Amino acid sequence: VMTDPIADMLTRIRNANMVRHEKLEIPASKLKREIAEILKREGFIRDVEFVEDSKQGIIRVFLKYGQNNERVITGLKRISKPGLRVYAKSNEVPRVLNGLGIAIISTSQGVLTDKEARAKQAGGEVLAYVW
Amino acid sequence: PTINQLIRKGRVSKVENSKSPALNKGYNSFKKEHTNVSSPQKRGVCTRVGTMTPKKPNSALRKYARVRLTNGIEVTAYIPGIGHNLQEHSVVLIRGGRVKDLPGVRYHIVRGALDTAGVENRAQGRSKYGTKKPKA
RNA sequence: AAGGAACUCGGCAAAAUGACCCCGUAACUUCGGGAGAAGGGGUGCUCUGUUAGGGUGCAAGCCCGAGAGAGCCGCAGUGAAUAGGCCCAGGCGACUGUUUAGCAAAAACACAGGUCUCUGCGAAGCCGUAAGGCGAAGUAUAGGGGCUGACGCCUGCCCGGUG
RNA sequence: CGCAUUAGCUAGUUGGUGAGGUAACGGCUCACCAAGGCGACGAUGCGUAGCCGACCUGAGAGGGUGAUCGGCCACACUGGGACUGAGACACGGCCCAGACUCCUACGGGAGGCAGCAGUAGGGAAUCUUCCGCAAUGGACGAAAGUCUGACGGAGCAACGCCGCGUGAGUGAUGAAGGUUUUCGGAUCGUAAAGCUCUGUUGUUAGGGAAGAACAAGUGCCGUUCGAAUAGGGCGGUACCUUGACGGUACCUAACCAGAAAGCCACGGCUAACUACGUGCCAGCAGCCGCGGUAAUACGUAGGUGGCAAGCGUUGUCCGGAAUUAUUGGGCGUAAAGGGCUCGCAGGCGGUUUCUUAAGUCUGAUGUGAAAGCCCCCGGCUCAACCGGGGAGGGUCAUUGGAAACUGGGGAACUUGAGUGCAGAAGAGGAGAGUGGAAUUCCACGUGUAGCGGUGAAAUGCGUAGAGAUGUGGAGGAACACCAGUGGCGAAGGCGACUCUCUGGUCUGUAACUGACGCUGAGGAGCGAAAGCGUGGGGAGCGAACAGGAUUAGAUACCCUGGUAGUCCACGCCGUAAACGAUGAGUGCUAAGUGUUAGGGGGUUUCCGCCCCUUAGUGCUGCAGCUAACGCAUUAAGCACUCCGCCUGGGGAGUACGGUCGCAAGACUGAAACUCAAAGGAAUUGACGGGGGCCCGCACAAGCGGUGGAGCAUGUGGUUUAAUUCGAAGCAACGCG
RNA sequence: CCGAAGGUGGGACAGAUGAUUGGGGUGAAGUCGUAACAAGGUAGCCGUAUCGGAAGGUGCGGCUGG
Repeated sequence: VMTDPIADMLTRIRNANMVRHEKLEIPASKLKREIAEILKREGFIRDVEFVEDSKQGIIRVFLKYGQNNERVITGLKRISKPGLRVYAKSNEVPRVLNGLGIAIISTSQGVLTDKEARAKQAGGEVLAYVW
Repeated sequence: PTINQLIRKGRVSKVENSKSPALNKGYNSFKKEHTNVSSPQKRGVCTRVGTMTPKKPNSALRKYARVRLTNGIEVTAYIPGIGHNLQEHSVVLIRGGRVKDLPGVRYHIVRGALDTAGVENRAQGRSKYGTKKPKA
């Protein structure tokens, strides 16, 4: 079943925000590794680590509550659901909360972020809003 | 619902019914059929001019003329102003206006029309009720 | 001739259809029917052909003869004969049957069905005084008697009187 | 593009060979064969409709429109045909048939305004029977020219848009007069008049453009032809010509504020208020709703407000409306989870890697005409408008790059799924057999006068011996205690016991497979109870029905009887408040706590305690959700997939149609009409023939009365000339 | 030969209209009851059968929305 694992990792991060958990184990496909690597390098996460194993692998996420009680990640969303896929041209790439959030957009040269795909001027799947 | 369910059944849009349907048709004489003309006003000949009453708490006697039209339909229209010319077999031009008080009546007799004379002794609301600018 | 049911108790009688092949066919329906519904078309002869196609024969030759084209005659081609008239609605009876030989063929009987009641088998009922039988070499899914009549939906109230 | 309440539609239809025919390919037409073709991705049928560039609305997505202008189409009184011609099956051509109008000497003829004007009719409703070919096209001509209702103009209509107007500066006697007033005034208000002044427009009178370039005719020059400087073609000049609009736009001078403002509203939404008349009447209204003698809501006046040669009403679009929700809604209780399953099609698809390039992105090329929207400039006195220049708009075609994702193809993996092994539990199902209470009935003994039943009784049963009691027998149906928010099943549902056959689950894995999975319209099945058919069965109960009570009535509740049914076999129905009023799957997201079936551990061989983990089942609870109640790891949280369903209440789950059914009915399912609510959850009260507590001459316990009689007194009716008026259950009536 | 129209015929769809009829809605303080809302005076409702002037009653099963 499970029907798409990208939306499920985004809700797993969102529920870990609302509970204010500090760690997440996610069963770690390769696009999940690139999503959590992007969210690491954009400062939404403290750090992300990989556990390469036999079953399917584990990716562990360390959610960042930088100050007093401040969810750096406020909300996540999945745009292209498996049943309405979303594809944006390069002159239609969405900039979110106008600049203050971001959109994980997997174009033809790598799973890119918003600004990266805008400056590389290619478009593809539009697969997460991250606020 | 889901997108596949929206693809194979769609969103069915809500039905529109006109508030005044007897204007919303017409008639040609030799084709013997009942065309959709969507017209603002219709002249017809009075079949019965009486007066009758509303239903509940509001209680004051209304005006009530019944008119058969040029498309063929008899509707009870209303004669708005104070004191009216009309008889039976009177030529009447009808606009669409709902009279909430008297039930079953959903048109006005245009005052100032073909035979419905402008009302008597009126200076405020001149164009409604038909009367000319009198003199000064 | 013309008219055509104006006859009449009533289309009684008479007329009309009436064969073979093809097309097409309603309401209703118990799904079977209705139905040969209805309403139409073609039917001769001649040459293409002892044919296309079959039956028999080892072959010859004999039968059977769809379909087409061409054409020919007639007012008329199942040229005579004799071989449905049809449709719409209603009452009753479901129906096929039976019936007053010799006035009444029915809406009457009968019917499949339903129901009630009797009867333990030497049944009950029946014939006969009785023997003797029928029932029946049958045994309550059986056998008599009353009633109602396919099928569909149902069959209300009264046990006071008479049984 | 609307309907499935249109599901089956084709037969020259679907192919073949051959021929004909056509400008051409072709069942386009014909012969001969084959049984094809379209189909829930919606055939066919019915209804509607010219399509588009564009136009209106909207933040946009969209929704509606298809006027003008421009492209393609189809039509020419209706149907058919051909002719000629390059091109027609021809608007102002032909032949035929039909209807209509006309002429006729009765034999026969003519006609087609859906060309520009106009007429009649239909209608709420849309124009001149005008001037010109001057300009731009067309046709013909060698040309001049001719024809041109195309086109240029002109006329009518506020029909729309746009622009300028009806004056301006100064002005307090706040004049007269209106309206209002606590009569002090406030207001119409610097608004009139006073003074000063303009002339756009009004009018009179002069002057007068661009739109004109030309064509043709001359003369040159260059040049090609030529037998040649004839002569003609081609190009450049260099002249002479040409206006319907029209003495029109336009410019200039003269004169006078003189000619020029109305419509709607004023309770809220919604800017704008008073007065007089009316008195639930007249009337207003889009809604809330006004008006029943103090109406800012009706009618009028004053005033104010909005706009402005317009204004208001109507009719339709779109918005508002997140009110069809893709953007952008929902389903526990407001409308809404199919009763539940098995599953076809469809949709969706765990992981690693190679490859492909259909989707996706990107580049180049073509193209999406002109006008239009948009940008930038220009010209009309500005504006509308015109003009120039550009942009925009395609899931568009060809072509070239990318390879993350979706998909395709191959190889790998084990978590999801499933098989294997091992146990465990269960009212899981179906068939047969058996039991023990009790109930009824039957026979006999005991024995005597009641039993039964009720709020009270009565009907019933009973001296022909009942009820009670003892024994025996018949027969049917349900299975006390166990028994439990316990178990199993998809749901319905399943409780004695035993066997026969049989379904599923849970737990422990590691042996295997390696994505085999989820969901599922339509289909197929199960599906409580009642009901139906056939055959049995009948103990209790019990519709219907009867008697007795109650009662104003009592077709009821109560009582006494009692039919079908309840039961069984098979077949049909196919419905429930079929409920968790909560679709299925999966993952994530604090705890505490019982319990059901398992597993493992820390001492003990145990009993047993603790810890740990599953799957199911309860309660309380954090975050989160919600309108609230509440849900909360068994979600109503946070998500993804798929299905079903909702779009105010009624009419109405109705009617019609269809399918299914023996029937009863089921399923599908509107519309006219009608309302401004229907509804959920919660709050305050009031009430209850609901619970609790309490109190008072309220009840009881007493004592005396009133109601009866006589009179006094007050009140209703009635008599009246008047029997004055007021009070009218408690709370009027020896009351004022 | 094809062939428009016309003719005959049997069906299909659609609109009127039709004695009569059946349910529906709305209406001047009409008649009969009081079924529901409270334990609504027999808890109510759902499905189904049956009966009854009528709301309704009764049976069976289910539900709490006691």
